[PDB]
Amino acid sequence: GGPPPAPPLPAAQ
Amino acid sequence: VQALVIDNGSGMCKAGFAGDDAPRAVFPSIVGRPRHDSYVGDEAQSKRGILTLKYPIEHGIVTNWDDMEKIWHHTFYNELRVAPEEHPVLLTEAPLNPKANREKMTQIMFETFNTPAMYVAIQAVLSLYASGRTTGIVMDSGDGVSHTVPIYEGYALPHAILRLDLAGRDLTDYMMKILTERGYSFTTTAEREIVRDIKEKLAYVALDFEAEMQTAASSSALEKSYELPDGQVITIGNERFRCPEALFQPSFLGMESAGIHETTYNSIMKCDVDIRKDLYGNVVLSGGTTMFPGIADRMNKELTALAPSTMKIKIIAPPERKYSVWIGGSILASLSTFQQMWISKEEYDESGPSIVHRKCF
Amino acid sequence: AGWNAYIDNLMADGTCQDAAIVGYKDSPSVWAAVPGKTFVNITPAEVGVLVGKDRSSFYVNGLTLGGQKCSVIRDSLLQDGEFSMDLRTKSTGGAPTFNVTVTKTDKTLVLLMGKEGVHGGLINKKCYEMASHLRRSQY
Ligand SMILES: Nc1ncnc2c1ncn2[C@@H]1O[C@H](COP(=O)(O)OP(=O)(O)OP(=O)(O)O)[C@@H](O)[C@H]1O
Ligand SMILES: [Ca+2]
Repeated sequence: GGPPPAPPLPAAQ
Repeated sequence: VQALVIDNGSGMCKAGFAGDDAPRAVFPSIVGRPRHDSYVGDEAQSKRGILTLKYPIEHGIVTNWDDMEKIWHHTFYNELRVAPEEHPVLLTEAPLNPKANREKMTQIMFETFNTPAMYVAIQAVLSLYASGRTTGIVMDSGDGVSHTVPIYEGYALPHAILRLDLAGRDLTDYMMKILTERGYSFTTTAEREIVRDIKEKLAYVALDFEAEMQTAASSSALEKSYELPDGQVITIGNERFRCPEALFQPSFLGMESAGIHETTYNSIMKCDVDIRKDLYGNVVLSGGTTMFPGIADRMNKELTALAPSTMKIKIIAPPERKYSVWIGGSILASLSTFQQMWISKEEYDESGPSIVHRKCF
Repeated sequence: AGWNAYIDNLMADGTCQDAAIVGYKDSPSVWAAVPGKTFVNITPAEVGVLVGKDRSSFYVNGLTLGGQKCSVIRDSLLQDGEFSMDLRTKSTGGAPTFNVTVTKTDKTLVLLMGKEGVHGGLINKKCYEMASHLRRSQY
C-alpha cells in the first residue's frame, strides 16, 4: 500500500 | 602507547603488552586474606599457611568481584608496573559469559581503573587468531573448564558453543586418586601439587586406549620414574594414560558427559552447513590441558571416525598453545584495525556498561 | 522525513555499504533502502524468517536478505533491551564477506551492512542506536 510518514531525526552533536 | 593484554583464567592469570611475544607475567589467580591486608598471586601462595585463599574465577567465570578487582589492581601496579589510565586494555572472557559479568568488567575498567579504552574478547577466538586463521573450531581446555567454540570470520557462534566441566584440576584430582589406588598416598594440598607435576610431566594420551592398557600389563616398558621432593622414587605405569583418557571418557570420573571429541563434533553439527568443512579443516587445540602428548593424534583419529569419509580433518596444536589465548590477544590489539573496536571512555560515558553488548562479540 | 533521509543518515559516516528500513507488520515492504544494493530487494519471506517463531532452523540453514546469503552469529531480535541480530554474509571464491545487523522496533526492521573490514561491533551499535531512536518515537 504505502508506508507511514517518517518521524524526525535524532538531533545531532 | 601500548595496549595491555590481560587473560584471566580459573587457575592462572597471564598479563602483558600487546606487541610482545609472550606474557610478561604469569601467576596464580588467587587472593589471600589473613586468616583472622591482601596478597595476590605468587605471594599469596607463599603465605598460604597464614592466609585464607580465594579463587575468584570459577569455570572461567567471575564469582567474586572484590577479589577480581584486586587481581586487576595487582596486575597493573605490581606485575606490569603501569598506570591503567594510560593504556587501552584488552580483556579476555569465557565463552558464554553472562551479560551482567560483561557489564561489570566494563564498569570496573572505566570507573575504577579509568582505562582510556577497553575491549572484551572471548578466549577461544583469540586462540584462533594466534594460529593464523579466521574460521575454525576451538577446543579450549584449561584448569577449570572446557569449551568447544565454533568461529566464523572471527565471530564465535554462541548457539553452537558447548561447555564441559571437566578440565585440568579434575585431571589432577583423578591422577591423585588412581595413584592412591596403586599404593602411594596423595590427598593433601601439597600432595596435589606434586601430582599436578606428575601429570604435567609424565601423562599422555593413548591413541588406542585398550591396546595401551594391554601393553602396560604385558611389560613394564611404559613405566616411568618420578622423584619426590621427599627424595623418594615412585613408578608410574598405566596411570600415565588413564588420567588423560578421562577427557575422552568422562565415565572415568563419573560423568555422563560426552568427551571432548564428541562434543567437538556435536558443536560442529550445530553449525551452518556451509562452514562445517572449514571447521573440520581447522580444529584448534588450546589451553594447558591440551599439552598432553598424543592428544592431537587422538583427536584426529576420533573425529575422522565421526566425520564423513571424504571430510578433510586437520588438528592444529601449536607448540605454544599453553598461551594461545594471550598471544592471540597480543596479535589482535596490535593491529591497526583493532583500533576501531575499542570501547572508548566517551562511549562508556555515553552509553554505560551495556555498551559491551553492542560492541564486543 | 521521509524515510530516504533515514538511509542517508545511516550512510553518512561511510562505514556502511547498505541500509534499509523495512516494515514487518501486515504486508511487509521496504520503506527505504540504498538503491542498487542488497537490502532494497528483501522479500516478505525473508522478513518472516527474521521475525518468526522458528529461531533455530536458520543456524544450520542460514537465511537470506535480498538474495544475499548470510550466517547468523547472535540472535536477540525478539529480546527486550537488545532487539538485535548479528549476521555475516557468505561468499564464494574468496570474495569478501561483511557484517550485518538487523534491529527490530514496534513497526520496523533496521538493516545495516558494513563495508569490508568494518567490525560487527560498529555496525551493531549503529543499527541499535537508530532502532532505539525509532522505538522512542513509537515506531
Ligand atoms: N604440559 C602439561 N600437560 C598437562 N597439563 C598441563 C600441562 N601444563 C599445564 N597443564 C595444566 O593446564 C591447566 C592450566 O591451564 P590454563 O592456564 O590454560 O588454565 P586457566 O586459563 O587457568 O583456566 P581455565 O581456562 O580453565 O579458566 C592446569 O590444570 C595445569 O596442570
Ligand atoms: Ca583460560
